[PDB]
Amino acid sequence: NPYLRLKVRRDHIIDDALVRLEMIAMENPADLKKQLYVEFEGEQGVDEGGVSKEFFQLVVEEIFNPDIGMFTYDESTKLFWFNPSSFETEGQFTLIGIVLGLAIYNNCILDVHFPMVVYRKLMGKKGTFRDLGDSHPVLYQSLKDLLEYEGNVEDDMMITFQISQTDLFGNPMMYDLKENGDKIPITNENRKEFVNLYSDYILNKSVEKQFKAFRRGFHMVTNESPLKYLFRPEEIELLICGSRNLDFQALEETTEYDGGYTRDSVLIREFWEIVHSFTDEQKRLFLQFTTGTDRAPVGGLGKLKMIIAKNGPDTERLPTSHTCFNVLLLPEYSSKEKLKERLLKAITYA
Amino acid sequence: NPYLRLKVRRDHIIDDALVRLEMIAMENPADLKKQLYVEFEGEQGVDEGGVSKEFFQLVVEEIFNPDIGMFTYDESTKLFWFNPSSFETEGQFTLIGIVLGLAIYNNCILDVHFPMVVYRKLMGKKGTFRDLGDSHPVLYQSLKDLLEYEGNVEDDMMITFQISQTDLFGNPMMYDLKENGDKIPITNENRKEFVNLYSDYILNKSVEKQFKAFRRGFHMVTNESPLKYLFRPEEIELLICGSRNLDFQALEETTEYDGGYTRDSVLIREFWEIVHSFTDEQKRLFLQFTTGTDRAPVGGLGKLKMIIAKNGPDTERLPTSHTCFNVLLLPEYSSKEKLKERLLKAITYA
Amino acid sequence: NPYLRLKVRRDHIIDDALVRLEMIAMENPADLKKQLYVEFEGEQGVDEGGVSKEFFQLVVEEIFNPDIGMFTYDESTKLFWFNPSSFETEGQFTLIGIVLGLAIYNNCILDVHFPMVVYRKLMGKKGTFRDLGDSHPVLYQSLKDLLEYEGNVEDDMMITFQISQTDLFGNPMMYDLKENGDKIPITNENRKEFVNLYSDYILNKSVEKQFKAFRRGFHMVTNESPLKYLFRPEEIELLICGSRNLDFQALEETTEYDGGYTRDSVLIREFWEIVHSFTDEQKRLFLQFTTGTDRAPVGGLGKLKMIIAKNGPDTERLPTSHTCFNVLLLPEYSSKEKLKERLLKAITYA
Amino acid sequence: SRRLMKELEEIRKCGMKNFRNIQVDEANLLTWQGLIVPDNPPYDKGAFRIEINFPAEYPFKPPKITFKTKIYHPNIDEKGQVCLPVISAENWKPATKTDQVIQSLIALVNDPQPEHPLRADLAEEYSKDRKKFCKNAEEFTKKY
Repeated sequence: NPYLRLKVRRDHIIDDALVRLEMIAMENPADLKKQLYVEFEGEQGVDEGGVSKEFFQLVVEEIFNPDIGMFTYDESTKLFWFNPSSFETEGQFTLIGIVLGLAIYNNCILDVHFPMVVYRKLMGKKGTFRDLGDSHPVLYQSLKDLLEYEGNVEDDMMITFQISQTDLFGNPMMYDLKENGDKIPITNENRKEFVNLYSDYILNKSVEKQFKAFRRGFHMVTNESPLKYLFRPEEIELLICGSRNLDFQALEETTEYDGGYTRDSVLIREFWEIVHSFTDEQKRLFLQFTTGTDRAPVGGLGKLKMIIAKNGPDTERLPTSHTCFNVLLLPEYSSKEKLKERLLKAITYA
Repeated sequence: NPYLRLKVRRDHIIDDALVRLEMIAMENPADLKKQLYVEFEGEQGVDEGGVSKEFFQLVVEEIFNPDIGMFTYDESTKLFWFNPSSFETEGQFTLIGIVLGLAIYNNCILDVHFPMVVYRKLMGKKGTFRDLGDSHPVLYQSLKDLLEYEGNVEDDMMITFQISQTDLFGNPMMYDLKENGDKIPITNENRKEFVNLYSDYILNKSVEKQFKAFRRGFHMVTNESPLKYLFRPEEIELLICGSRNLDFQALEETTEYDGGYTRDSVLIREFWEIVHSFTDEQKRLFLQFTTGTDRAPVGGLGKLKMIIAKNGPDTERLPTSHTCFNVLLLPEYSSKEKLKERLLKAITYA
Repeated sequence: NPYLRLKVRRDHIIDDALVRLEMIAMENPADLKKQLYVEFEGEQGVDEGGVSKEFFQLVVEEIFNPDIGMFTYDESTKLFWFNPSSFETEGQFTLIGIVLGLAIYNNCILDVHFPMVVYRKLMGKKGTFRDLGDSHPVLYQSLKDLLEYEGNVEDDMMITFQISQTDLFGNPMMYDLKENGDKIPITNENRKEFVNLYSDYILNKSVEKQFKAFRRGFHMVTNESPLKYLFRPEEIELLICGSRNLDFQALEETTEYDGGYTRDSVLIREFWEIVHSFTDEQKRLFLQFTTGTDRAPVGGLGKLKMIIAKNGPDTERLPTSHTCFNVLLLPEYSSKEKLKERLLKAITYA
Repeated sequence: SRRLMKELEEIRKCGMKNFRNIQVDEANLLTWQGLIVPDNPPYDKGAFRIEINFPAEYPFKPPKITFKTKIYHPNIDEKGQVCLPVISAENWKPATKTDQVIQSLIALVNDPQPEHPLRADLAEEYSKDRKKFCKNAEEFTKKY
């Protein structure tokens, strides 16, 4: 039997997905290594990749929404990190896990933003003081200033080996990083130990249960041809997020049209002449707009199979898109100068 | 003892090649792994990689020639696929397989165009319905249309599990995808079953005889440090066909000259000034022309060690090349404007 | 345990390093693949990767310096090769090896130039005649000529299997490449053997002492997750020297400021507007100047976390840098024209 | 949590300038209540109650200030969110004790820094009129 085949229904994606995938694993998990074919219940069609792509976007979208509180978001860095407060969510964590793994096996890049520590932990390496730099910046600056302090630590900051982790309504709970943290005072001679223990709790201890489910899920699809055979974690991020390829030539070819445009067309030729002369940031804006991201799949932008479909005669409306099909909806504007002004305000707006 | 060392004679390359390589396998296969040194019988010289490169170009050219009948070409996509009809050709299929293997090991990229399924099957995967999208477009369009039919099959279509395979003179031979195909009609309920068998047959069962040989050969050299340790098949294509690197700076350095040009020269500097300002499509056409292909070997273009030699004084002739030596023969024209106009009509003509 | 940790003193870096890494190998050798934190004895601070880069640069600077006499440099190719005369230096070769390996695991690229044979030998392959091309250009031409000699060797040339190896004062020492070189003269029928033996010697025997030490070092880090799983040697050079990615956008983001410059600031915006419109050669010049090299780490320029710090009020001085921290000290010039003029003369001068 | 002991218990430490306070809730000392008594500008006699709030992960995280008693100030919003750099990250330091946080804001009151005004409105009315501001504020101070 080719394909995994996930038959789910929008508004119950996460749920039916877990139920389904769970079972498929129970019976020959190998199947979790075949091409993913998605079916929304009650929607005729054939999954040529886009349905599968849609699936990915939706699960990814729901899971990283604060609403379900599985991940906290950091305005400063635009990254997410695990929420230690996430209660009874083993299934959910295992799910994006399985999902991240499938994304790699289906050459489908996801729009996820994790600090590098996440990928290190997936490979089994524990998190560290330096890793906090990107996951908890403010907390890293403090700790670094702790180690860098010239004055008298014990009297100047008097903190102890005990720390605290609060939630939502300001109800701190106390945690002892060492036996009787309460007493043992932090000084210039033990400040390093303290930073190590505090870094450990936070990146490893505090999010164990949820990260472990996450890793278990990732691994249910990653065994055999592991992350091993890969030196650094950046290698895993690249498999999940794509490279920063900007061929565009080649992205031009493999491009198809619908609505009556085709290779030869004033609106089309003017368009390529506009796109090509773009400035990298813009080229990346266009990708981010048309496709759900500014990066490229394995094999370069050519693999994207973008589609430019005519969407009405000249108007004052901005072009649109269906990113899960890399479809660019382009009104047949009356001027190249107007094509570029409208296309721009579109990709720059959002 | 250095080099794989292979000797043959133009006019009989494939044959002489097969026999020797075959022997070499049976006696210490690991030798298929050394640096390939080619020698055409009766031609003094030292193979620095050029003779190796010519060897590759010639074997590849003769195998994909319709005359020999091993692969059919598709004008639409420009890709070759196995020909089910190829009779008594186990040897030859076993040879290119060995060749592709040798190419990876000597960092010499080949001019081969296969639909992705060929590489997936080389990694052990059965080909499936989605794969037909590149290997058999119209077939793929038909079966999609069947699966997507909203009306009622059986009553609207007259097809069964018995399908045809027609020879080059319109003589159809019946093939049953299932026990008594004749009888069992295609319905909306059994069409997915039908589509998967019509796909299995075609991508696997029907080219079985030629594919398994193709693979035995590739594996003879590949046997160890496998394609495993490689998630997708597109990694196999990259090793064989080259990446899309377009450094060119770097291609500049590492470039040597002959005929009295040298780094410092009006025509040379004029040349470089011309090439860099080229448009990616052009830059790729300059590669296609000088080197045998438009791609880059592992290490970037700089690893191509291009050579630019003087081919007479100013003239009306176009520049020429010896692709197996990545040698560019540049007439010392009298004008930068002439250099660019002649060079362009040269790389653009062919 | 995720941390490695090295404490050393400037002015004794190599020895203190060797002693410590050696001890760490003995006790659990896996620790040599972990996250490196360098500490110079008596210097407060934290290593965020820069102290680590400083350590790498300094070890690399002293080891390749002629004074210590471990590597000789070739003015013509800008490549270093092992020195057959380096006496009592096992320790030192072992250390660069280790470092080369440490570099890969902390994704810190180095400014090292080895002929491609060093990487082939690091992968278990003997150095051969084709390899002399890059490591010994002149010697290789001689050997080619000999092989290509159309006349009659022996009668036309006065050479045997006895070759010479001179010291820095013209004191030749004889070496027999085989039993009684003295006697057995070089004929047209035995020259190929002559050439292979003379290549083996030079590329392998000649440097066995110091290359042995070099490999032991590299392998202490490199063992179990081999260069195997890697076809060609250009792959190891990529891991050590970096790829040729020139993102720059991305280089902009992740850039940080000090001295009070911040994202928004007339001097900074003018600066990026200058950088982006640079010509790749310049873009590379800027990297070479700010960081120790013109290439990029796994992950692209973005992982460089470059910092631009205010270095005084407007002046006529040229900007400078602390490559080990990827710091660009930029005086707050009074004008874009001037920013560009001083930046250019700086990155172009050295 | 811990450190809030020595700093706070360090109140009997002479009478500082412009600040009466205590724990509005009385329980887990992570929310302080208080009054800043300005001395010169339009906010001349018409004190303001302030609520300090530092997270359990204090001192590694900076505290946040919120005005309880409404005020007509550029650098403050109606919602009461104060914006003093000394605590707003990218400045915060673990050793800076709350003696500096208050006081620093008192200075931000006694001298608005309309550089990056949390309300461009009163900013312009402040910089291009040190009158049509002091009056329309001291009159908002006197009432609220």
